[PDB]
Amino acid sequence: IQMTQSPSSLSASVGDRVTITCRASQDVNTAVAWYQKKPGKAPKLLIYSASFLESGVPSRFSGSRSGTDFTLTISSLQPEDFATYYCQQHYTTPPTFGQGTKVEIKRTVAAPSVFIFPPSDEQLKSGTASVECLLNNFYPREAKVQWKVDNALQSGNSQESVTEQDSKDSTYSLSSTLTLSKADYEKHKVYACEVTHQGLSSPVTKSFNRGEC
Amino acid sequence: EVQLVESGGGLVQPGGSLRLSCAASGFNIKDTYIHWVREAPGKGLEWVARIYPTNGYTRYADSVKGRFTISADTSKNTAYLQMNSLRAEDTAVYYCSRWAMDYWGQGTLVTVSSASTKGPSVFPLAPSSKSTSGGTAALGCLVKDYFPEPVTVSWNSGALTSGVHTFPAVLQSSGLYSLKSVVTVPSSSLGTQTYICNVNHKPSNTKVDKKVEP
Repeated sequence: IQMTQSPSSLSASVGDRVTITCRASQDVNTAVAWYQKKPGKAPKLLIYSASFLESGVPSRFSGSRSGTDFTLTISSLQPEDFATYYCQQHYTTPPTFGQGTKVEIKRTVAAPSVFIFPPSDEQLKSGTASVECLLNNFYPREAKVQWKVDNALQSGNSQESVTEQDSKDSTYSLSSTLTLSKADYEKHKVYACEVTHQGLSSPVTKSFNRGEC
Repeated sequence: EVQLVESGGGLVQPGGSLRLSCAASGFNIKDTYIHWVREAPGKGLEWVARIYPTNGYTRYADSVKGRFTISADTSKNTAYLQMNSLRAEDTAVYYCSRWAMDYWGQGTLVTVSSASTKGPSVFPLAPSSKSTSGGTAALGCLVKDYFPEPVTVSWNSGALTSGVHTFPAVLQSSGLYSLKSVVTVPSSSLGTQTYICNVNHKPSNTKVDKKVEP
């Protein structure tokens, strides 16, 4: 018995009515629970037997059943409610979980501040070169980093990762590494990170000249 | 107050064995079902097994039947998950819970890999010489080539927290992790303040303090 949960993510504002749905592949009566999960934290039970509020859980949480479909509603979204939510059926063994719904906070557009860093002399001495680009405190999450080396567009040799929404200003930050052997790094002069984002009227480029203090 | 506390996780070779424990407080496990549930990278939550400690009856997920054994000792108010013939696919955070599942523990990390522990090298991301005067500068640390996760980073022994972003690690082609930690600070502080990133990689007992200089 599988649980098909939608949407996978949503953004909402404090005070909004939020709706998360879960479809069971078969009848599961009312044997459905909803859980809240925050990063690095244990899941927390919200709703049991489709519609019953777990003691201590705020009244703004409720659950409903219509046939094979289960709905979690948050009547008025509060600051502490931003998290991932999971449905679970326990009608039969094994109990199974939906893939989860990540609830994020909506805010205003914020342009990223962009920074570029050469590989340190230390790392170069060790024989490798990591070129770094940072996109700091932007919103929304969607952003594109384009690496250029002597104005040649790079593809295939970078890796990036992104923080979760900041606890104070609700932005994201992105970190990208362009990886090159020391030999290849020293074959080129100008290293550039070009950033495209909704908050920027046109793409921003930060660059350095290899070797320049 | 009900509590569940998992222990016993760590780094183990494929084909190996590891025993997890789940210590219960604030209730008696004789009165409930105890479960193990795991969370593998990008696989969501997956139920693993359950036991009724009163009669020792067990149930297992098909993917672990035979090679895992769940057990309990009511006199210790503790349940166990004996994991054998471990596979890479078993790498996960393992939680125990009780019967809906109204209480869960914090989880314990199990990593199944043939790769050895390796401590990170730490390199500075020095603030640009073209930093805008009177404005904002960025600097950071590159924590490179370690295994397994996790690593932690603080700045100035914890005294610097505002403007810090420590990013999710990335897995390199080598099979080793790389991560970045950055902080934005005022430009006017670059020649007068010391910035040190404090890196801890507990799996290899590595602590490194790296000064990041302009």
